[PDB]
Amino acid sequence: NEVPDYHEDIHTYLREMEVKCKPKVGYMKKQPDITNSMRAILVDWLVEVGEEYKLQNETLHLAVNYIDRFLSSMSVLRGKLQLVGTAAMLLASKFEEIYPPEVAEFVYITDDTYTKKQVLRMEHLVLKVLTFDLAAPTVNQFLTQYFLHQQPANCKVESLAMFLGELSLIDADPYLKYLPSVIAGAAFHLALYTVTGQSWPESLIRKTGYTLESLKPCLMDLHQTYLKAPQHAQQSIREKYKNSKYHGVSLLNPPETLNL
Amino acid sequence: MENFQKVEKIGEGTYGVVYKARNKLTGEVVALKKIRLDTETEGVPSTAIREISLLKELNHPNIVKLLDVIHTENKLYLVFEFLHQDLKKFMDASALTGIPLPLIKSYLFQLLQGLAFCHSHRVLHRDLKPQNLLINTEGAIKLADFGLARAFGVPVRTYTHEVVTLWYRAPEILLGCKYYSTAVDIWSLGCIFAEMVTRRALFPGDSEIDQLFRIFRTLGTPDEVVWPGVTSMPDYKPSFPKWARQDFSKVVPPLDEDGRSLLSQMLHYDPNKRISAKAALAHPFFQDVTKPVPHLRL
Ligand SMILES: Nc1ncnc2c1ncn2[C@@H]1O[C@H](COP(=O)(O)OP(=O)(O)OP(=O)(O)O)[C@@H](O)[C@H]1O
Repeated sequence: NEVPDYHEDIHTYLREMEVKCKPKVGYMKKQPDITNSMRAILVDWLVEVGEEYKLQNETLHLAVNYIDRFLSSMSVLRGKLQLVGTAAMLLASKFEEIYPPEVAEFVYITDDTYTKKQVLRMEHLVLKVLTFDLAAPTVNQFLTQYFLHQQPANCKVESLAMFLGELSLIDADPYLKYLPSVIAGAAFHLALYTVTGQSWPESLIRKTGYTLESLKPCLMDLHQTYLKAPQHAQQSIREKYKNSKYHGVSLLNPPETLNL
Repeated sequence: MENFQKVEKIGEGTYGVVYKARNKLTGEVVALKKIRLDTETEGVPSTAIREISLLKELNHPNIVKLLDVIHTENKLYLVFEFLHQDLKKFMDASALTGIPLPLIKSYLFQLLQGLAFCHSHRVLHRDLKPQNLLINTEGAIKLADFGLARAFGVPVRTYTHEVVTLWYRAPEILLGCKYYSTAVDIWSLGCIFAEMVTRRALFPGDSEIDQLFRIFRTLGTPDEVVWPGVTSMPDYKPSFPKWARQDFSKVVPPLDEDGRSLLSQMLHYDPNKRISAKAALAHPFFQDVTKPVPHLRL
């Protein structure tokens, strides 16, 4: 980790993998039973699940990526949408967690709507469909890369950027059309601006090649999501980010203008 | 699995066994790692999940190749390129005659290349020990055993069930650090370099306190001037004996002034200050590296 020698290299490699892990932006139009809203309810529930099991934020992001990729190429009936969500969470825990929760927990959290074997087989199916390509780049990962450019570090800014980035997971609605490095660039500038009133650093511009102009389109969207947040049908994330652990940033008032 | 002819068991594992095998259609020689599969209470093991997904992004001459994964019912096989032996047995084999200095420099050089490759693709090996390094009659050495590997695009946390064998364990881990870093991997390598050079393990501790003590007796007890932060670490004790750093000239007698320099930098206490594989490759120690072939007693 902490030896500057590879920061660039790692960033560059992540920018490449991100393009290749990409799921179909428009897969939901082509999906029979399930809908963007069904998805929102699923991701929101996964947030709870994470909370309930004390899993990392990275386990959540990964799991979501596995879901949107699995869904860009397998028709799933709304009543199996949760089996897919659960296997994705189990897989992301196995990859990311120090030691994951037992399948038992996963079958349990479903109020037993599914069996252990259904959970395992779906696990085999997801692995096949994703072709063991589980080490995907995430918003979290890009945020981490960016936080290293803070003059100086601010843990309140971080919490906020983590909040906005996490909110993007709920809405395929507008989100599926942006690269993780982008939603991350926007979450970072919004959070930073809201908290310290400062903007997307010139060092991040040179590092990523993104200009505030570039992030504008995503910026406008993230912002409207932030504003509309208390009204959103899904609340798990807002409730989670109003804890001391996150400097209660979800209660932090969003600017009414990006003064962009 | 029907296109494989099992030749001979070449190993065991906590979750598997390794056989040498031959592809009956292509004749390609391979290593098959089998995994039974808890198709009820576990599913694909976490070790397998991480080894597969990470190894598959790491194609490099100095990293053992994962050729295929034959996933099925309640059996998972990993298919790998095959190498003759590991550095542990080679090293034993060479006690007496010793491993020629130019071959040691070649081995170090190649391991650093595989490692730098891993590091810049955000993968920490975390289990670098002589038996996890494979060699061939041609003079190549490759990183192997990614069973403890972890992607670090987001900080890797230290866990007491996932850690190198003691002798190759970094001081920070021993002192209770929270996160792993590339540095831990460079430490293992420094230790291995000294072992090849001397024919004796560098710090062969009996326990964690014994391990730390052996490191201290050699490198000196770390202070705040040396490793700003030590005194505050979780398993640091003010009661620790205060020892002094010895002459590397006395630690690794056969190494020249250049080889000693690289070594002290790979053994640096401050993980933020320990040399990186990427940087070590620049070291003047390699300005004449060559690619000798080993005498394997296969
Ligand atoms: N590509 C390979 N070519 C030849 N032999 C190999 C290859 N990969 C592994 N082996 C052999 O399999 C042996 C033993 O099994 P295993 O891989 O489980 O390694 P190990 O270090 O013994 O680790 P552990 O038992 O902790 O899993 C290794 O020591 C090695 O010699």
